Amino acid sequence: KLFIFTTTQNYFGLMSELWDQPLLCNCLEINNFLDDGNQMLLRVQRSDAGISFSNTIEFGDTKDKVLVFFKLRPEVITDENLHDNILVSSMLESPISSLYQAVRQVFAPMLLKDQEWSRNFDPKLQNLLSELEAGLGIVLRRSKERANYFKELFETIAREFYNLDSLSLLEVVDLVETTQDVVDDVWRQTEHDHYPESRMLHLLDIIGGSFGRFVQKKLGTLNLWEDPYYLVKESLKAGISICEQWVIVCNHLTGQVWQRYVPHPWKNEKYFPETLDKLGKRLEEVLAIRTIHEKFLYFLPASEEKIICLTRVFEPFTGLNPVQYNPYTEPLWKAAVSQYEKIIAPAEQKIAGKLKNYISEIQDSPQQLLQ
Amino acid sequence: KLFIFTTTQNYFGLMSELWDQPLLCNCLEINNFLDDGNQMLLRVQRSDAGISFSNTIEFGDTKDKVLVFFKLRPEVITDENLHDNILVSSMLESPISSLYQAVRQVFAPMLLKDQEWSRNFDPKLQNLLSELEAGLGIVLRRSKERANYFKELFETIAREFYNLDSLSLLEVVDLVETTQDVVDDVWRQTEHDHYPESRMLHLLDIIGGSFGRFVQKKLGTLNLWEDPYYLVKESLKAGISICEQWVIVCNHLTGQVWQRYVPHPWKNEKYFPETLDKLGKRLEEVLAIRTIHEKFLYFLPASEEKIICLTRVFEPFTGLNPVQYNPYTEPLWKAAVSQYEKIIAPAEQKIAGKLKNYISEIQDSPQQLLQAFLKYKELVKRPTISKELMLERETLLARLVDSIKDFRLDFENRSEVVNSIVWVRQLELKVDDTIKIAEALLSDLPGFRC
Amino acid sequence: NHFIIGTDMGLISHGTRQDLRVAPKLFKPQQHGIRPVKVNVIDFSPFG
Repeated sequence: KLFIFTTTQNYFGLMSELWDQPLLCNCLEINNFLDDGNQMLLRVQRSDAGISFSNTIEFGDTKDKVLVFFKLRPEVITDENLHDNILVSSMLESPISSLYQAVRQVFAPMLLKDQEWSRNFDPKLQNLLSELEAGLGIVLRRSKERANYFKELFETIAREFYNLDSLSLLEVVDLVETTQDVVDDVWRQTEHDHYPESRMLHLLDIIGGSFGRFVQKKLGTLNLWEDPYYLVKESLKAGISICEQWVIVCNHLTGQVWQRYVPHPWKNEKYFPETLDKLGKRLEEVLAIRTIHEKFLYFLPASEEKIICLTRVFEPFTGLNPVQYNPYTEPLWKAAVSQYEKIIAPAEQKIAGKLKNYISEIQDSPQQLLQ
Repeated sequence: KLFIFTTTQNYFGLMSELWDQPLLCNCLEINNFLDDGNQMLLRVQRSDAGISFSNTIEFGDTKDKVLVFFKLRPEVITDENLHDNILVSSMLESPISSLYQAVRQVFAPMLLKDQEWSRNFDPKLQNLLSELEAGLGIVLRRSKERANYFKELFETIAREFYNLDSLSLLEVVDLVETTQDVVDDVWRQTEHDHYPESRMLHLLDIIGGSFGRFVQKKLGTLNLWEDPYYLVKESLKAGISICEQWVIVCNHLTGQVWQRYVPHPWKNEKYFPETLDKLGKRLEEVLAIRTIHEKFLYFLPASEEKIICLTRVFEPFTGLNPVQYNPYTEPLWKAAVSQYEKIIAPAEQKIAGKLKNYISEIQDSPQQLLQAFLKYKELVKRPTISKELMLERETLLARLVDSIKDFRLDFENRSEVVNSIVWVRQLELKVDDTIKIAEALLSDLPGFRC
Repeated sequence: NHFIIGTDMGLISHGTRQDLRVAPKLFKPQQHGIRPVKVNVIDFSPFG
């Protein structure tokens, strides 16, 4: 209540001591920050002639300046000064400028100079920071008869495409094929040898990424944990087909489109990051897990104990790869899958025994054996 | 020339404005920071009765606190406020730890949260930040059958250790017992003679600290003052049970394994801060206060007029019962309790009257009479009620005197040896129970001593 | 599917058949030591 307010004034308002009048609703969040051994952060923001403290950090602001407090020790030592156990760092509420300035001004030169000779991975971290701030700096600094035709033609196609969320998974499985064809056709040598590369790739990148966001949202609305798996399986398979089909046609057709219809500088090369590929695999793993479980369910009298118990054991494991998944912490899921394979095994062992008896009982009848 | 010094004072020294006396040798580096379009940084550190400003960043010190100034613009605009174009960031004297926490806490959630679903090129920034924080975490944290044994035993229980949020109070109790057994096995030196004393002591400290914080985390959320006393005391006591058991078991069993599993110079020593012990005391205080109020309500006809007035004052007291009981600030509640205790005393005397009748109404059966005294623990411990009903408890003591004499006579009357052993064991249990209860209920009354 | 088992050592354990980790606790009075009371009759209250 001394350092917290003093720093707030020093950065936001008058560079002086705030009167000892802790009669604000924000005093609770301050007291939580200090006393609660879990609250390692506290945000402060200057309001309209007001001060607002909150443990929650939010980024709805456009280009405002905020300051966040950071704790060193589990709990504050009240007897000691409130500036000997807490760090401060300011930051702008700008998704581009804040990262650019923060990294460029603080982190890049800090790592370059402030490095211990005995610590590794420093040269890699340095390269990462350089590439990062470079990309941000680029973004931070940012006959009409043919031009009109191009705008009207591709704007029409784009607007027809943009109504994508209105389509179900079972329908977009076919749209991926139609969209790839029509977009590659319109790029052809119609009114000009070749339209500037800018849109030539940008539109396809939007369309590909749009399918990604589309499938990510639509698979979430299936509730890939509830009882009506019958309908989920149908829609899920469609989601995979969307993801894989687009990637396949992109990689194949691009090779010939840029050689036959539009004299584009790129030849026998692809463009698409293939983020759908990872999303498709994600759903495939889910389908395989759910399918195996249903197969065990048919044998429920054989592995009753395993099936019932493991269902709830594996639920917190699945929670490591939620709906609308993005593989930016993928190692966490890898750990979940490793445990899945090691814990489900008793089920496989008991069923393996049953299957051996049930199959070997077949008196070498090729028909029954195959089935 | 205002922000640089004023901020230094606010963080390092006195929380006040420095007099306008820029007559220090360090003023040159400060002036360079302001005027030089190249010097985008300036570190400040408080030395022994000194302040040192320099763009140079160093980590020669061990655990000091420093601050570095950063500009947004190449040059300071003196016309504009001198605190609207300069940012600061503090750090500890660790070139790796500072970067790890700063990046993880700031950038990782910044990009992930502050993102439009339709905006591209962010996937690259995401991957960069992921590798960035990963490499920082990796370095910060940095035959084989020995290490593998340790890891297998650790992971057996580390899964929950690192994911306790998903458990509940009952599971925590089980975890306390479970964990002790698992770690005890790690002291075994049969897979490999090597045993890393320092690793076990460090790990136990880490587990104790984090686990303790967890327990109080869950307890804090209960809001243990609501009307459903039944649920309050149930969950409350669970927290106490966790606290007491964990402290007792960890300290006792640790002191044992140091000499039993590994014949180490250590034995019978404490290795835990016992934060849960303090928590348990706080929980007991909340139970006592919440309970004695409920007891007043149970006996409400005795002093109804007082309970009404006491409730109205009890409420603003209860408002001073926070959670996350930081021992540094606990006097706030203690003062509230003191005032609470002072004002409820007139009701306690009226209750003592009702209790005198309540006990008198009970048939002369030592069981039910004793149980009534043992049941109403909070009320008996009241100085008023204790004095007022001392004669009845003294009578029950005389009854206990008879009880042991009866047991004595059965004792004096005493293959078949097995049954004798069982019989005398039963006598021990009965007599021991009596003296233990009597001590509590008679408040060490001289009659008890005999 | 749930059941309890008593032993001569003066304790009663809980368990079940399907999910063997629901609440693997034991029952004990507010006592200490062992008290091997040799429990010999167990029943259930036939109500909700």
